[PDB]
Amino acid sequence: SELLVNTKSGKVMGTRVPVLSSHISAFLGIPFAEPPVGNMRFRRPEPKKPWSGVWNASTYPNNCQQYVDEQFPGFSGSEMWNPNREMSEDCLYLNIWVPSPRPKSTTVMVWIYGGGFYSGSSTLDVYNGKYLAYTEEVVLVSLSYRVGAFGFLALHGSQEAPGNVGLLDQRMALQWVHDNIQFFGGDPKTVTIFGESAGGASVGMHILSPGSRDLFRRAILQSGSPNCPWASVSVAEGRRRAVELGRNLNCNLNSDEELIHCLREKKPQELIDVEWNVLPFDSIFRFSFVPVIDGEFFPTSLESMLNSGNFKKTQILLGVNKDEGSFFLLYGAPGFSKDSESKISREDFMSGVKLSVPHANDLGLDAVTLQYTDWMDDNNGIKNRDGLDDIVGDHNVICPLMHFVNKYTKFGNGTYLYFFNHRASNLVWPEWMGVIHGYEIEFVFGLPLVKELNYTAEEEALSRRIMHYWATFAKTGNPNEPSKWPLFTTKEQKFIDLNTEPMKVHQRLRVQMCVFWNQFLPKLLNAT
Amino acid sequence: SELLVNTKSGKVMGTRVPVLSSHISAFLGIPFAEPPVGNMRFRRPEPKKPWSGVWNASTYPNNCQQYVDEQFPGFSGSEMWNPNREMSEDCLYLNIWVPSPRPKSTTVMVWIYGGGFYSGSSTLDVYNGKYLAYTEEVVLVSLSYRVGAFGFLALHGSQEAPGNVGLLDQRMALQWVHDNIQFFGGDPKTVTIFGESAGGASVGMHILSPGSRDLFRRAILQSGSPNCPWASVSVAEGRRRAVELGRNLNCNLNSDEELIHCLREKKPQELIDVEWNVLPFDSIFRFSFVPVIDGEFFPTSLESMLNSGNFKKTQILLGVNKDEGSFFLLYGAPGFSKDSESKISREDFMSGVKLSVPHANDLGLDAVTLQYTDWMDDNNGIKNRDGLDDIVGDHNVICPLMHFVNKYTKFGNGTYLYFFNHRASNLVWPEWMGVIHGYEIEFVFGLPLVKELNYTAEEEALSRRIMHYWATFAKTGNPNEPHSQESKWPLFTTKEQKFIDLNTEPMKVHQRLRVQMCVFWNQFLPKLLNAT
Ligand SMILES: *[C@@H]1O[C@H](CO)[C@@H](O)[C@H](O)[C@H]1NC(C)=O
Ligand SMILES: *[C@@H]1O[C@H](CO)[C@@H](O)[C@H](O)[C@H]1NC(C)=O
Ligand SMILES: *[C@@H]1O[C@H](CO)[C@@H](O)[C@H](O)[C@H]1NC(C)=O
Ligand SMILES: *[C@@H]1O[C@H](CO)[C@@H](O)[C@H](O)[C@H]1NC(C)=O
Ligand SMILES: *[C@](C)(O)CCC[N+](C)(C)C
Ligand SMILES: *[C@](C)(O)CCC[N+](C)(C)C
Ligand SMILES: CC(=O)CCC[N+](C)(C)C
Ligand SMILES: CC(=O)CCC[N+](C)(C)C
Ligand SMILES: [Cl-]
Ligand SMILES: [Cl-]
Ligand SMILES: [Cl-]
Ligand SMILES: [Cl-]
Repeated sequence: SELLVNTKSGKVMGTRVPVLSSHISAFLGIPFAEPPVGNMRFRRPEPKKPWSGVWNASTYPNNCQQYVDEQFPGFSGSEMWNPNREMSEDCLYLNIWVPSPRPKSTTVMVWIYGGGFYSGSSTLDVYNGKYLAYTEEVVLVSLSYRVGAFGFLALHGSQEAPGNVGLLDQRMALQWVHDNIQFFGGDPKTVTIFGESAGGASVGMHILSPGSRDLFRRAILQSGSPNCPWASVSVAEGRRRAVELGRNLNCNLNSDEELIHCLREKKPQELIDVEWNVLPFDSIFRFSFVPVIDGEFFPTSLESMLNSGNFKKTQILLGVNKDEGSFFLLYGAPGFSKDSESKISREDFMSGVKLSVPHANDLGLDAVTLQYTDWMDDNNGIKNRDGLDDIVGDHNVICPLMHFVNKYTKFGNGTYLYFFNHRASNLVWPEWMGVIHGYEIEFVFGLPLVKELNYTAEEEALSRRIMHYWATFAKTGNPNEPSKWPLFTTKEQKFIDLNTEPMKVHQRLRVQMCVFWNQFLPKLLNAT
Repeated sequence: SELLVNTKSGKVMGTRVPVLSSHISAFLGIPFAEPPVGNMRFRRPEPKKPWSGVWNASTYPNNCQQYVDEQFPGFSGSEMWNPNREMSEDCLYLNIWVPSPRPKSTTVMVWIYGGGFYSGSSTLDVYNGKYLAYTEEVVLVSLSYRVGAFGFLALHGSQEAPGNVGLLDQRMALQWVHDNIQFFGGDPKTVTIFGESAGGASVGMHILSPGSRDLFRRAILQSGSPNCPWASVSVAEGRRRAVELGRNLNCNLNSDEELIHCLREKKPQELIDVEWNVLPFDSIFRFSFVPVIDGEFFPTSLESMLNSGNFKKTQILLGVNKDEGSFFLLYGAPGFSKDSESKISREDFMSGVKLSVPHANDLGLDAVTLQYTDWMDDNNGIKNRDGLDDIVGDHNVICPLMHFVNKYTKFGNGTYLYFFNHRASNLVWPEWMGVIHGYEIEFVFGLPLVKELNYTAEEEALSRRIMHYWATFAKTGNPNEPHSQESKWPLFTTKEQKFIDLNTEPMKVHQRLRVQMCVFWNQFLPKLLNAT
């Protein structure tokens, strides 16, 4: 049947789904690994053992155990990111949307959710893959992976909790696509992995990791890169946090086995409740359990790998949004509120930069401050707000990504950069937040194409050209079909704006600030 | 007889000089100290001892021994600053212009020339005081002082070459004005001291030094302040340079006595020839022999003195010109030329910053570079040229002056700040140099009032209001004339920090003169350089 597919691990029965007055095939909750429960917690994923009979792939799977945001109960702005189904450690599944009739050897796109490595689900409404698969006629896959301690507790040396298992889960899902996508009409030789935030950082890390390189063809990174300051920690820092987690839960800390056995006896919510207690400083845009530079998944430091060109050489398409920092300021910085313009006093501004650059010394903080303060009008609350907004976005997303784009381009086979700066007309967040981190996703997934969501006609057209840029890129390595999106080159360094107005080409995206963040500040903190 | 005056040191005979269809009395070349020659070299000045008969004061005196600029032979733009009289170690004299008929007890203004403490003359044509004294009816005095090694060689400890003697020469001329100016019609209780560049730093130094404070009423500083990076050195650096001068002349360096004795046997031109070799690094806007923080003329560090209010509290009027650094870039920075647009390559831009901030470590250099570089267009020759111009101007003159003004105002009794940004219609220097360091002086001294000089009608008016501002300030401590119709020059307050532009257009009030860059130079950079 069109809905009955035999994979290498067993049979799966999909379901016919409606989409824009038509239909496509959907296979939800297909297991790609053995449930990482009990003694398998913190351990590398194990391939899913074959099963007899037909697997019911008609409904979404459980979401992985994670911290749940309850800042604004009932508010769709924050809740659209929360797990929309039962949470469970048995959460390693993937979803597939296939156009009907089933194509032959068509392009495949694999989505990797973000969420700072401490959260995220493959089942969110905004990640619904039916519109993109249909409109662009590609086989769209969305995977899952352990987040939080469950996926990144790192005790280098141990094989029970080596760290990076969340990334290894992602790899096993890609390995599964490599071996079974052909049975759903997909071409395993033309797979594009794409993700946002932590998902973008993940895509980037797979580009770097030798063990992942052969599992995909091209990549798309949205508002995230492997070198982001929050995306990874050293084995030493990973160990300290892991040990501090045990301490918080009164664990025997005599050895790794004792520490691990203790942590494995605790219930999921017990770990999550103290998850944030292991951070070394008071800060924002910083997460407890993230990937570790182990010398295994990551041969050597990310920078040395980027300078030597030790990574997959292919085509990449990446970009950022206009206001990457607002979301995190709102949750952890004084003076910010969801129900006000949020004019930031000078005192709160100071507090904010400290929170934004926890690792910096006083001289470093003075540098950031001077770099972002207009001394002809320092008591302007709006400028202090926008300034803090830029500080968080530039340091955590934009500049780290530009550093990545410039390094990759020297060895890559084609780079396409974008600057998404369109403010959705039906946004539920306040205006001061601007073009928020993660809100280009709804456009990438074609949400504007559904009338009921009340988007403007201009936004629908915008979403359509964005999906076509992504799809066309996925299948050829060029977002343009034979206004052309120019190729980012080391010399001209061009990029385009992504909004409802006719395309505009620019050069050197926020080069001034990024010179500060990528060269001066690092040098300053190293010398002092 | 207007021209015949008897001072505490003897009689003097002035001369009647014409001025704008009228006339005034001029007393030129009056001695105020003993010739600091022979064994006097490097030593503190000594009061001129009484003389008999009438001293002929109808001609300008000699200029002090100094380096002479021969970069552009025949070029007026540079030569107008060179000595226009014979040089000699016997140069401690002063000139005086007195309105005619002789006033009874009027306002006095004393001019202190600049020149980096290594040059300068009281006799230059641009300092001719007849126009100002005549138009504003004030008694105008022009003093002189030893420059270069002769006036600032410092070997702390010794009493033969203690340092700051050039500053002491200035003080002695002030002591003379205090004791004798009343005989020329001026009020010794109402003396304003004003100077440009090094002259400006000097005025600021007298405001600070306890030994100078009671010798004047108010002060005007033009493009210069005591805290400028080039205006002084530590006793240690002073000794280093002093010893380095001897080494450059095969002098016996076994002791101060022998070192000094050796340097005193040398001809003037001999010291001058190697003057520049004693500098720490290759640089621009840096001079070999300047005032030293000795603990005597200067009780403690200039900064601690400014923070504690340890200085004369009165009214001050100061400011800067739009393009303070162009003059120095032209002379010592690669890529600059008098006969070209001077578009600076990135390579030369880098070299210039190294030159402009010679005391900075690699980190400090990157900081400066980043602060003045538009990374969206880094190869723009013009932006690179102007960027260097701003770097040199902000670091050496503007920001140090803003630091001074903000600290002084916390204790002062009245601050007036200006921003001179008028490019004279008859400038001989190239367009890229803009409003040059020192070119506000011609307006201050009324040169625009003489037709043959070809200044525009609007420049004459500008000169007249500037002279009136200076004089009125000298007389009352406020450049504004009460209940007058003209726009008012507002006071500079720690809170509003107001200042006016000084040009041919109607007055404009602004606030926080170059705060952005000055916060960088006065707060951030020092912290960075202090780190390690
Ligand atoms: C698969 O599961 C869905 C939801 O639980 C159920 O409606 C459906 O009948 C199941 N498949 C069959 C027909 O066995
Ligand atoms: C990609 O590689 C091919 C051959 O390997 C080369 O012909 C092409 O120019 C490259 N494209 C870019 C823009 O690097
Ligand atoms: C003073 O010097 C001037 C200039 O040389 C001269 O004209 C005048 O006669 C001199 N006075 C006397 C009598 O010495
Ligand atoms: C200057 O001092 C006098 C006398 O104490 C005082 O009345 C006046 O307000 C002061 N003016 C300023 C501007 O400080
Ligand atoms: C990124 C750090 O992974 C943050 C992603 C945040 N959401 C809210 C868009 C999921
Ligand atoms: C100041 C450093 O003393 C420079 C004065 C230079 N002139 C050319 C205006 C005399
Ligand atoms: C955007 C987020 O929900 C940040 C996480 C908030 N806590 C630190 C309070 C858990
Ligand atoms: C500011 C000056 O004109 C510098 C004097 C010239 N040398 C350094 C070459 C002697
Ligand atoms: Cl629908
Ligand atoms: Cl639920
Ligand atoms: Cl290239
Ligand atoms: Cl300042």
